[PDB]
Amino acid sequence: SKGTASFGKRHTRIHGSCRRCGKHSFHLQKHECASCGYPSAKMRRYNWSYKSLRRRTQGTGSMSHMRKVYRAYNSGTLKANARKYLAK
Amino acid sequence: TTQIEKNNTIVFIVDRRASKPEIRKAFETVFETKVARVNTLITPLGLKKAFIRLAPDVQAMDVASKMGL
Amino acid sequence: VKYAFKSDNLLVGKSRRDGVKASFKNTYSTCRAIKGMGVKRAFAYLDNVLNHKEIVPFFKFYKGVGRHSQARGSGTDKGRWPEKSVVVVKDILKQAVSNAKHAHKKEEDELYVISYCVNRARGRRRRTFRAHGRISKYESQPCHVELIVGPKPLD
Amino acid sequence: ANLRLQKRLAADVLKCGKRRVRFNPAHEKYIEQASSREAIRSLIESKIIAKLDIKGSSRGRIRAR
Amino acid sequence: TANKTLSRKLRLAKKTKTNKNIPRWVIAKDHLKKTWNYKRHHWRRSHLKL
RNA sequence: GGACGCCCUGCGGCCGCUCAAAAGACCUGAACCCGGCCGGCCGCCGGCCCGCCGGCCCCGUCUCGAAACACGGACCGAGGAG
RNA sequence: GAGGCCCGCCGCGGUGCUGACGCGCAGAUCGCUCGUCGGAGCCGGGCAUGGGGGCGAAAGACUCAUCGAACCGCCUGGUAG
RNA sequence: GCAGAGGCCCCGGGGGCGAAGGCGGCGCGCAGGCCCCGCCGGACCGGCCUCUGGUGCAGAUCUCGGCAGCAGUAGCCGCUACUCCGCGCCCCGGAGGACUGAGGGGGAGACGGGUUCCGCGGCGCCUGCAUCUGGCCGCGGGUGACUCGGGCCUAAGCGGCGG
RNA sequence: GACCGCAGCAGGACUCCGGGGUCAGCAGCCUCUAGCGCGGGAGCGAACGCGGCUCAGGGAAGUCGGCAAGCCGGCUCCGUA
RNA sequence: GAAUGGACCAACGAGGAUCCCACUGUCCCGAGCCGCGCCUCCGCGAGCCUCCAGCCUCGGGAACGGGCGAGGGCCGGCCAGC
RNA sequence: GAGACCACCCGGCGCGGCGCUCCUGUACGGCGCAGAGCCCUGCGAUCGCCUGAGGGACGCGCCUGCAGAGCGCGG
Repeated sequence: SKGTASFGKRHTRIHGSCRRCGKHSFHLQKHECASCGYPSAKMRRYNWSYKSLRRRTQGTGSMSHMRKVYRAYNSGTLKANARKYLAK
Repeated sequence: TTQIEKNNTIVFIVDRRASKPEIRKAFETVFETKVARVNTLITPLGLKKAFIRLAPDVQAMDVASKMGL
Repeated sequence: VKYAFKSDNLLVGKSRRDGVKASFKNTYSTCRAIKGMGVKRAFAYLDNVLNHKEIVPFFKFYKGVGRHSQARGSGTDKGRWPEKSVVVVKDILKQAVSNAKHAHKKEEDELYVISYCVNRARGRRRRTFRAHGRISKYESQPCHVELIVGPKPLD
Repeated sequence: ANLRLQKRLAADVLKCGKRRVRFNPAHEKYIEQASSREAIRSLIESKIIAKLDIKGSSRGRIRAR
Repeated sequence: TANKTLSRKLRLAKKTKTNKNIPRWVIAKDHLKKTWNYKRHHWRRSHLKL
């Protein structure tokens, strides 16, 4: 009854999917994400686990805009920058 | 194919974002026909499917043949 | 590479089946019995074991096999009637006899079962659920039976 | 072979349970071919498929007591 | 479950849509040798959304 | 990535083929363990033609003292500590 | 036709056999035998209360097989005559 | 003895005319060890001087991998139950004999699962025996609402609010 | 019958609708409808074990202790410290 | 030893005791029976454990040994029980 | 007659009949001048007679029936 018999009464979802992190970490009663931190505007990151930090970070995704803008800085965005720095 | 023959109905996979008013208007312009009732479902694979019942005066088999159904 | 018998031009006929889903211990015993047996006598004997009219003497894996009357003159008091083994050992015997008769122009009477080699094979592994939330192995013990029929009367 | 679909369909057409559906032993082939409610219905007219009586309990002894 | 939400149903339908084996022609094109998707899930042994 | 012939109800066997080689679902292929054949009668050390005689407790370990009815150690391979 | 009344079904408990099991069907189950069965009753869903805190008809019980201080990561390869 | 570094190896050390390694067997050394020979193997390998170390295992309830005896052993003893014939399978069809016994081994929903649903084929996996069976595997499909529910209202509660 | 317990696990898991006979009964025991023969089968009929059954004469002498078993029981009418 | 409540028990109690009637294998003193396991076969098939091994008596010895000293037994392989 | 499996002791087995004997207690059916009564011309639990009947047998004797001794395996 403390063990297998009470495992039979499990038939609810306490954690749903998170809008920001897409993980089964969004508590549905407390309306907060265990990993994402959502609804907070700052993402929830703790230095005690670097493994969690590695799991969701810059570079674990497309990094689209940043990749293109880093490549552009290496090519011709610095010269365009000089024209607006010269300004009027 | 039976639905075209008996219920004057064409079954069409449509954009999920689309609504029954838009699908009636779209079918009516692209196929140049008249639609009476649209009933739709979102499939277990996530794709909306619309059962387009055509107007009684129109014959669905003629609309289907023109499309290639 | 898979055959263990290296006759020097003895005009033998051979067959082998690999990963045979039958017990290694039961098959070993059935093959051992047909050794030194004329091919025609062996086919009848395997058929008698299938009908439970003759016994396969178990000389190497006998812990749990029961003392039986049909094993009276076998040299052992223990034997059993392996059915899934007899079927397999006969099919390989049938292939071996065809191979010898077709290639070496041999005859069923001329042929005798000169050699055999049944070896252990990797077994399918399933899981038995034990008590107190434990899991244990339920693995098969397959064989690699090789049979060679030969013109020699095993002089 | 499996006449499972035929006995499910026939029970639906004869509005009885699969226990009360009774196929003709002679025609195992004719029924095997049927795969549609309509085909089963044609066989039901042919009396190669029939629903049994509800086999209800006798109430004659009860009436006498 | 029969009373699901479209947003739970659409994330579940992706899994049904992608529980597929590598197309045989893909194995031939890439000389893959390993032909098992390994991301395939069987409803009984699996716990999606867990 | 297995020619051809043969026998298969078939599974599959066989003969061989491609190759320098099967290297055949994979380089080399150990030890443990196992099966066929094939000798032998059984551990170590010493003598001798070699199965007889003579000697011979289970190691590591703490410990006054271990064969200990003290503890750890089924077996084997790799890794394993100034 | 009254009752935190009695017998008794389901239900909800869990007494005894110190029965079975004890490499289980089962990390607590099974069979009988039982306590109660209009009530301080039983049951579902939602919600509230959070770790030296909670909640407790009080047994240091219970808090997801964890409770005389939950669990996870870290400090931490803590220190050991 | 090991693994690397800087040198040397008298026409520029040894190697597909066979490297390392594996397996057996000699020799040499008090021994750590070394050498050679046959076989398997199929591209690398050293002797010596100087140099550097993540440098030698029988033990650690040692780690990880394999795996033995036990052992064809313990077991496959909840839910009364199967039988005959027909391709005859535990499949299906007919005939019997029964069981769950309306708080059902019945018909349906909530939740949780997420395709398990259906038809067709299949047995390689699984179906702790079998299988021609299947919730298994391959292929193709399947959920239609002005009236049902969500959505809407408020409940316990929770969030918002110049601050 | 697909949920949750490592599992196609004698465990749990919320409802709705509820036929006939015997019966006070929705109890027990049989049945219509509906469902359907569960990690298999054959023999044999040892010890012993588990689940039962009966036991002559005695009647708790057994045992820590009547543990276990058995007696008792429905209804009607007397009668009741 | 007197609301660290004292005395008092109607009604209650899966509470803890003593006796009586009734009853019965609780026993004297066990016996017979029925299913199912067991057992044998077909098909499937594990665990735990393990230095090595597996007959004793006595002696000495970590004072209680399978191995050691000295005697006495012993084909070898298995099964149902225990 | 012996048994967990084996082993043992036996071997033209066995089957299913017929007798004997034993068990149980008088079969189904027919008949009746039995039957409390009832109301209609029948019903009726039972009862008596046939009937120490019928049914059963694992025990004993017998065969009026099929049967029954390997061309198995060793040697």
